[PDB]
Amino acid sequence: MEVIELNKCTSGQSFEVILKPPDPSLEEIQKKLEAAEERRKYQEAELLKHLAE
Amino acid sequence: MREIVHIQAGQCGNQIGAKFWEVISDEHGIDPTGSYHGDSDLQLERINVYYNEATGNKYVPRAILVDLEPGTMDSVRSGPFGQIFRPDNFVFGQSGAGNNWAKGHYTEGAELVDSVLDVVRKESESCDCLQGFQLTHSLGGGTGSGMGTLLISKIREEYPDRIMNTFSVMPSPKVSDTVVEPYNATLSVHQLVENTDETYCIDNEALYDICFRTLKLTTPTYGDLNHLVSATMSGVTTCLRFPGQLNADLRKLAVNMVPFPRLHFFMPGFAPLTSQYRALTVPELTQQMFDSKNMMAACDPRHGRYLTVAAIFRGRMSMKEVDEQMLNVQNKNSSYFVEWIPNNVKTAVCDIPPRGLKMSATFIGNSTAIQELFKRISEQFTAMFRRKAFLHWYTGEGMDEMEFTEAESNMNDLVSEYQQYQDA
Amino acid sequence: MYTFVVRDENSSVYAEVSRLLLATGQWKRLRKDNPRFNLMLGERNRLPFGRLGHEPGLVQLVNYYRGADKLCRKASLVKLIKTSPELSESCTWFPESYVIYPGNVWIAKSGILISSEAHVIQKYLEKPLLLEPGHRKFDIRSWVLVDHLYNIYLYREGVLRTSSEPYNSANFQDKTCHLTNHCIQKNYGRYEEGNEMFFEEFNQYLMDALNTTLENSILLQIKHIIRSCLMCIEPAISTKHLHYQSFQLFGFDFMVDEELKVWLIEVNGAPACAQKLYAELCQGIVDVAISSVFPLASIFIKLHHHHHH
Amino acid sequence: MRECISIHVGQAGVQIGNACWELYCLEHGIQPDGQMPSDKTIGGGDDSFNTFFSETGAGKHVPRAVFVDLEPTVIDEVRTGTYRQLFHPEQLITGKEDAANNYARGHYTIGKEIIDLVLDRIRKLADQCTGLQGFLVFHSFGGGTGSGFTSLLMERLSVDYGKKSKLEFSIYPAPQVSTAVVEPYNSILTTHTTLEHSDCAFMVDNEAIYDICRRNLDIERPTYTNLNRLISQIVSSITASLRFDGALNVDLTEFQTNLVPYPRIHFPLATYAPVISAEKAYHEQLSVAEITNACFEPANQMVKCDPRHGKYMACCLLYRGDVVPKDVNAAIATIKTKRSIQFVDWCPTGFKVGINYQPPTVVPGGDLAKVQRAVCMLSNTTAIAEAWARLDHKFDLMYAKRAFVHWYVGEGMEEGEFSEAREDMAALEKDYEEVGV
Ligand SMILES: Nc1nc2c(ncn2[C@@H]2O[C@H](COP(=O)(O)OP(=O)(O)OP(=O)(O)O)[C@@H](O)[C@H]2O)c(=O)[nH]1
Ligand SMILES: Nc1ncnc2c1ncn2[C@@H]1O[C@H](COP(=O)(O)OP(=O)(O)CP(=O)(O)O)[C@@H](O)[C@H]1O
Ligand SMILES: Nc1nc2c(ncn2[C@@H]2O[C@H](COP(=O)(O)OP(=O)(O)O)[C@@H](O)[C@H]2O)c(=O)[nH]1
Ligand SMILES: COc1cc([C@H]2C(C#N)=C(N)Oc3c2ccc(N)c3N)cc(Br)c1OC
Ligand SMILES: [Ca+2]
Ligand SMILES: [Mg+2]
Ligand SMILES: [Mg+2]
Repeated sequence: MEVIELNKCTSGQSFEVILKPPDPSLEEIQKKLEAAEERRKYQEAELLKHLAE
Repeated sequence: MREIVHIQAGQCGNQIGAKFWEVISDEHGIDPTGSYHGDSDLQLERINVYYNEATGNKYVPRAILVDLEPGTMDSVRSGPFGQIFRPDNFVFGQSGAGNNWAKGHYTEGAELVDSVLDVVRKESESCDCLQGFQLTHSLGGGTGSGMGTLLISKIREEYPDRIMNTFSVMPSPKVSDTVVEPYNATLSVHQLVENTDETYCIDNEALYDICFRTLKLTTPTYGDLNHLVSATMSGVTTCLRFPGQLNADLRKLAVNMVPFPRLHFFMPGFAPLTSQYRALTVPELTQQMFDSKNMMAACDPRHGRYLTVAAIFRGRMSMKEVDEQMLNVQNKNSSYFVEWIPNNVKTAVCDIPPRGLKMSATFIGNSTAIQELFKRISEQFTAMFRRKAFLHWYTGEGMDEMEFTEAESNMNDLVSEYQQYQDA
Repeated sequence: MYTFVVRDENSSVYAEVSRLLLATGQWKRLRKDNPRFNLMLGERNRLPFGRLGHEPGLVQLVNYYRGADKLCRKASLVKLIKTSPELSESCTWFPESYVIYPGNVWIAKSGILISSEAHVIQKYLEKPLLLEPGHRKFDIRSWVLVDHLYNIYLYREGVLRTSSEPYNSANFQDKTCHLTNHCIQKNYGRYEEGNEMFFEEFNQYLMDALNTTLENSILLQIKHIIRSCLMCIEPAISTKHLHYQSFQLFGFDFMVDEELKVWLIEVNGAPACAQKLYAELCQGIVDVAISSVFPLASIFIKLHHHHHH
Repeated sequence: MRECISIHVGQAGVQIGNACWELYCLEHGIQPDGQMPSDKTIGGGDDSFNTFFSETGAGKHVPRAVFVDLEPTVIDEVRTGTYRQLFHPEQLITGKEDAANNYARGHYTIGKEIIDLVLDRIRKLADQCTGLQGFLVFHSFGGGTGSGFTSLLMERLSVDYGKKSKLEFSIYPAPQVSTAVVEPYNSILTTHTTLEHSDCAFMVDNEAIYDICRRNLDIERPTYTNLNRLISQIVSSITASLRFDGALNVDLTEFQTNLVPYPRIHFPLATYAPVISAEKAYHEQLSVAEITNACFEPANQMVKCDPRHGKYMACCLLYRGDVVPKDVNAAIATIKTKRSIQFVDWCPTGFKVGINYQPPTVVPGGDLAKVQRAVCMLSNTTAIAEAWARLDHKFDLMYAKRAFVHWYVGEGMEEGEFSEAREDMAALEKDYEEVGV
């Protein structure tokens, strides 16, 4: 059990102890945010069309 | 998400609608002139939900009052709280609907609907954040049923993105105005399956039975039935009306209670059933609000399973004891909830009790057992419609048989859809 | 009313534990996938321990100890005994066993090869103990019940699973005299019923042919080996301070050699109770492991020995 | 030094935000008006605590914080509350209509119409940074805003700040303190959509915290206030290294290096001891041995799971108070023998230790007693996968019946995004099992 890389300062200390060794673009985001508003606006169109009937 | 617009349509609509404004006005400490005289600040923190603030520091219900005949609406003005309502918000015809859905929806009602919408629009315009509408009506007559559903259709066209909530009184031969009640109710349910987010099923059969059997009133009056209705309406609106830690609204009510868009018909419950001196214990409240005898819809919840449940305890009690009692039924009667909606029961507690009572509970159940209510109206419908009996009252207003077949079919469909999820 | 679920069909023992539980009037069985149970009687494989102990207002028990597989597979038992200080590589009561992956007589198993030529290779017991009249081999099976406080309960009734053929030196290939299972043996029932001698008669044979008792000659060693094994893995599998609780019935398998030394052959995680005894053992499970956690409205010897050193 | 921006999203995010910044101010000697008497450099500094607070000429110390809620009632209590003078109104962003517990409505609908504004207030904070490290993001899995709006921000932060580290403090939904029935749905969706965008995520199960408050603080019915004061202590332990002098976990990069070798498996288990009631009349103070041992008791974990049944990839011990290394090693020796601490073959069985000699600060009139020494353990153990399985099973019982799906589709979201999100989570459960057995 070996205590390595010990560092001390006035606020505390730190050390390591070893027991044993061994993203889409702006385009693509604004794209799919709009494809879902187009599905959302269609659904509201289909609703108004049905209420006209 | 703050302001609610309240619409009350027809005799039943305006009667239960009147009681509700008498009851909550008294809870929020508003007097028959619209002046605050309460004590608690809790009574005003969310007053905006149901009231507009006017000149002189007056509170005006966001209430619109509709009827095709002048009678019942002169009775509301005459009645105990009649002076609180904005007078421009009374809208009424002359000829009445005579228990005729077709007249409510298609002839007499058509002429009047536009001028109600204008009052609705006026209330919607001066709303900081409208959550949507609550309508009081019966399904059994002409105006509440036929014109109420016409209004719902037209409010949805103009406000597709606001929430539509109904207190819908189902008819019963035990409280019968006319033989054509199953007709007007079947046509009205078709409208409600398509165009409401939430419907409180106030079954006149249930109110009667509670008054006869479990309250020893030999001759129940509309006054007696309405006492139970106004208690339920006070209950199910408590969290919309008072802070806090739930801070509920009509959309969150809808998202949490409705797993399938068509299955939004709620079995309301109340404990203790009154017409006391001993306050109930939390276990008593709990056992009673889950009991058949306490439901405002004549359905056996043991014939069904609960999809979702909302319970609101009022008074002073340990939330610990409420929690323990609410988990006790869930863990000892798991068969009568669906295993496939985890954590489907939600409990809320408000410190302000209703007038008279020390502690009360209100139950709201989305139970598949509501099918029994629709099947019952279907059977009363089929027994007449198979001999085309009393149709001429509807054909004489321009309706076809076809539209009756369609409403029959859509209600049998709704019953199958409830059946589907009882065996799943 | 408490609640339970079943997720083990083939389980004869928890078939009976289920039956005894229902017929009490204070226990409703639910459907196999219903999450609001008090007791789970869970599947042999892939039991979902991660799901237990998270249901508010419910104390949850299950009839398996998670990680008790390490004592029940042959591959891991051997590795457990070789790599545990508390059961050393030079452990007196485990037959020398080795792991190579796919008198000098051995045996391999997980089809069973016994030769000098040719999973785990194991030192085979050339001179075992033989029941006269017969000159014939057997194996002793003890039922052990570990409860939620990690009390170790031995059931006072075990059983011998006897052969019916003279054991042979030069003849290895032959499998009815060397191997003393129950399935391979069904001279079936010539000497004793179903190849199943019990503790009263085996206590008597020993007294007459060998002058000793079962308690002294064999059962002291059994109680030591059961205790050694379950106290070894107690740190890994104990559900003390855990958010759900476990019990488990185990079946331990032993051999007796000529000089009356008791060896450990296998530990059985989902064991089959002998036909006659089911009644008594399954009532015990319920009394001790279940009613202790869920009280309603001794057939076990409890294993403990604190020697001070 | 290098600046860190804290983003609090939703009610959980914001109320936990308030507790953290309350504690940071007490720890650093900053008052509610934002004056720091002990600070001698006026109008500036490259001190450690400056990573979390900016400074004005008049000598105010201002959190590098953005608070976002789609509705105003909760951030309104920040605007009108004890620490109102601390924050600049531009940092406190509110809409009007909340996501009604709907991922889709927080991401797609009400999201798209407020993202561009939040990014802008975030950018004003980035522009006051000499060398921005990245972001600490506080949110629930369960709220529509916490789930849906958070996952949208993390996509737009990845695009606008490719170089910068993103850490999460995530509240995992618990039936015991729950808002909505659709929390499982919202939890899976926001995990799927945030996975590739987050470098290290600190999950707190509301169940674990609630019980720690029942068991160790003798609170019958814990409130979000009790939960948040305890969570803020764990969060402070984890961020101490960024705000104080030391050599362990000094920048956000080191959190990933030290705690996340395998990047998808980036949910470190936090364990914390001791939690002691302030009401408690008589209390015998626990030793270094006793508190280190407490780190391997599941009852003290931020998530209930069994580290004995899984493998470690990393272990960091962060001590606060009277602690010296020899006592830490003595404690580690004792516990190695007595416990089942299996690591993976391609990792060193090793503990990284950090000590800060200042004991925990407690909030005055709080529930937590002052202690001579405390520790927070950060173990990356596969045992946390137990929390994914529990959550995924709940998703499956509701999705099998398409229950409530129509609420999400009605906002422009597709059914397929559900199966997609769930397959990703099925893969993560497999990733944990290869590594873990
Ligand atoms: N620990 C803790 N959990 C909280 C707190 N507030 C909410 N939660 C949890 O967060 C989930 C609900 O999400 P919220 O943060 O309230 O929702 P929101 O992000 O404001 O989203 P919407 O209101 O749905 O628009 C549930 O699991 C709650 O238990 C809090 O202050 N502390
Ligand atoms: N080293 C050894 N020496 C002598 N006999 C041995 C032995 N190893 C195994 N056997 C014999 O073979 C049988 C071994 O069965 P084993 O325990 O391998 O599998 P199994 O499936 O029968 C478990 P169980 O019997 O508990 O259901 C025993 O009856 C035993 O007599
Ligand atoms: N509960 C209750 N039911 C009513 C009341 N008034 C009428 N009803 C019922 O409502 C139906 C008749 O509808 P009504 O409202 O009078 O018709 P409309 O005025 O033409 O809309 C029947 O089922 C009646 O029993 C009432 O005040 N309370
Ligand atoms: C308990 O009373 C009400 C509950 C709800 C509704 C809701 C709100 N607001 C919350 N957030 O969640 C649920 C809700 C309903 C059922 C369940 N199962 C849950 N989880 C709305 C209202 Br209004 C309530 O009072 C009537
Ligand atoms: Ca400075
Ligand atoms: Mg009438
Ligand atoms: Mg919110």
